[PDB]
Amino acid sequence: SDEVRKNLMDMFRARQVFSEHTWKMLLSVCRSWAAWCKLNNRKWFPAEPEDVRDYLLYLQARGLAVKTIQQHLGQLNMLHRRSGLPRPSDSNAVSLVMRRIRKENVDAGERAKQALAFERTDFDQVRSLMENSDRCQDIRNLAFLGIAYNTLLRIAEIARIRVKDISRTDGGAMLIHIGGVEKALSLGVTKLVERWISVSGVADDPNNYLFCRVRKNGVAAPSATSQLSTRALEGIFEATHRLIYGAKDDSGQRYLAWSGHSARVGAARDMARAGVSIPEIMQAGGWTNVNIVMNYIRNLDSETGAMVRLLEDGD
Amino acid sequence: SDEVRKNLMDMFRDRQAFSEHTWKMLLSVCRSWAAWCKLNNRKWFPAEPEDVEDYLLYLQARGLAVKTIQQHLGQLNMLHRRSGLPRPSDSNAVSDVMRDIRKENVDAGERAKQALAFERTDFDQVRSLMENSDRCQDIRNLAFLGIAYNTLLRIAEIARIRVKDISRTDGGRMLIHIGRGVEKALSLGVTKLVERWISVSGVADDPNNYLFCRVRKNGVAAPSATSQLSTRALEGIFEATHRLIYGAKDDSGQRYLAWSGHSARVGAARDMARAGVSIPEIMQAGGWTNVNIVMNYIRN
DNA sequence: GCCGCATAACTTCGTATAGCATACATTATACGAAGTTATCGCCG
DNA sequence: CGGCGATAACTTCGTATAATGTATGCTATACGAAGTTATGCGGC
Repeated sequence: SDEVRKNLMDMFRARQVFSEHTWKMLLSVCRSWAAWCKLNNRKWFPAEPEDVRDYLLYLQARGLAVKTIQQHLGQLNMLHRRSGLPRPSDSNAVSLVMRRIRKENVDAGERAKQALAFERTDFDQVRSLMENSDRCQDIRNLAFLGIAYNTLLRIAEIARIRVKDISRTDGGAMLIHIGGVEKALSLGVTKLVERWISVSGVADDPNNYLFCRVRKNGVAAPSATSQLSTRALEGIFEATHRLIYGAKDDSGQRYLAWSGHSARVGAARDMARAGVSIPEIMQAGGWTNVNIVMNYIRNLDSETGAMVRLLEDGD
Repeated sequence: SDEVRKNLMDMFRDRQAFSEHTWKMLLSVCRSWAAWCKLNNRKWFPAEPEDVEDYLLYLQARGLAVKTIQQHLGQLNMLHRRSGLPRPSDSNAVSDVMRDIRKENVDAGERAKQALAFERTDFDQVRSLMENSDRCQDIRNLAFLGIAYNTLLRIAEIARIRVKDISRTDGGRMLIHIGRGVEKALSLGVTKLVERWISVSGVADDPNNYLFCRVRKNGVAAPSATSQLSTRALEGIFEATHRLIYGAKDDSGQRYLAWSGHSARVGAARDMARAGVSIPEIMQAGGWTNVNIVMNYIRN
């Protein structure tokens, strides 16, 4: 440990700093390698292409997702470059191994996984159910869900939202500007969020964040700083899935329940089935032209084939 | 030439997989390079970045398309790689020249050219013209075209099609499963057309056998249990019919002076775009991944 | 009115996995041409 | 009379140009889990 700690501090003395995810993951990798390499009683710091290859094949016996391994290799080349060692690990052995394990895993026919959608029908059902709720937590949560299903923001960005951002206007319509884009909230959900705001008294200071901690007492306490409890919001999605359905399946699989994506996905598919003009959608999404969108669209019934009819028809 | 044969067989040593197209084009690039390099009396096998520079300058003096010059560069990289030599031609000079000549070529403002469209209206016209025709080879060609405009594929895909592929159903509708795959449907009038072809020809009694097989100047057809690779001949059909609706080609020698294998697919695509409907599901049925090319079929 | 200590909400960590902009690597097309084939023409 | 001439109807080849694909350097995320706080629920 102290070896990697020291080496990473010596790198940090270059005063380059990664993303926190980046640096985290990097250190994790360094741990993993040094531990396996010591287990094989090989020098942990200086790599060897046959030792790296053996490691890689050990990982393949571990059954890891190829992408992971690839990521490992990337990390290693990164370390070389930024250490000033040969950025590429010796490509013949490395690339031949990569090609082998790539093709061998592709031959499994495995898929890049997709989060389950959250439907508009589910949203309407949970609205009908929770609208009866007197619990301010339930009011807040339904308001949050309505906001999400309108705006489809990044979860961290909806967590970022701060009362100085928010404005509302005729009909009770509400508008929120963020770095710089303003999005509009439709009248009924402006009234719902007003109910939340007024009942909680949360964030009377516009510095303060719209959603704030609520104790088991049922008491909100405002915060002048972000709670960042995105894991808690994910727990909300779990709870609501565990309300419309039971607990998660015992398979230990991912995507066994709704996730912060799932609403985004759902509304995207809803717009696709509505068939509204595509560039409109992409502009509203702030979105690069992306076949991801079409992988959404991919999962839809539209296969009418009318041209056979029109050929037979039209006469 | 035999020197080039020896040289390329030598480098072909350390054999590795290619498409036949890829190996053909590789060998053609090697021909061009070896001829040029011998003309320059330079070492044929080892590269030098100043030699690559001079070669590229010569290719620019020939005014070849920058895409093809780049492709040659690519091929050179390839041969280094697979022979075990350094992939990159020394990048800073190479890249700088690349960029500069790229800019200079884009400064020409040239267009991506597009094949001559074909319409339902054209189909109607040619059908009205040829429906009187007794020649079974004409019935063959027309049946072929009516399928193509129903299905709008690669020419290779339609070539593959085998009588075992084909079935027909209620209303006399006919369905064909193709690729790994998709089943497509044939509209009634062209069903009757293709049935006339099949019944008159007697072709492919075994469903192994292909729907279209050779004709003879005798006015005779010979069935084939094997793919005949008609496709170039099918292009000849497209050209012949173009030379029926019009005279000979212009002497400009340009591409897209007449209908091409694209022409039916692109045509029906624009037809649907003018119908203005079903964008994603029709793109699905044609199998395109979303691309600006689709837009420039649609754009007008 | 203090000790016990709970459920709950929340922080942090681990690791297995998913996004994506770009350069340049792999496959196909469009075309003019040479070369085939076997079948009929038909001399006198 | 049946040869070669000529053909239809076809195939293999060489040229130049595009369409198609992906992996690379950097980012963020899904789900379990231990651990944390805390104050309020329970007793006498």
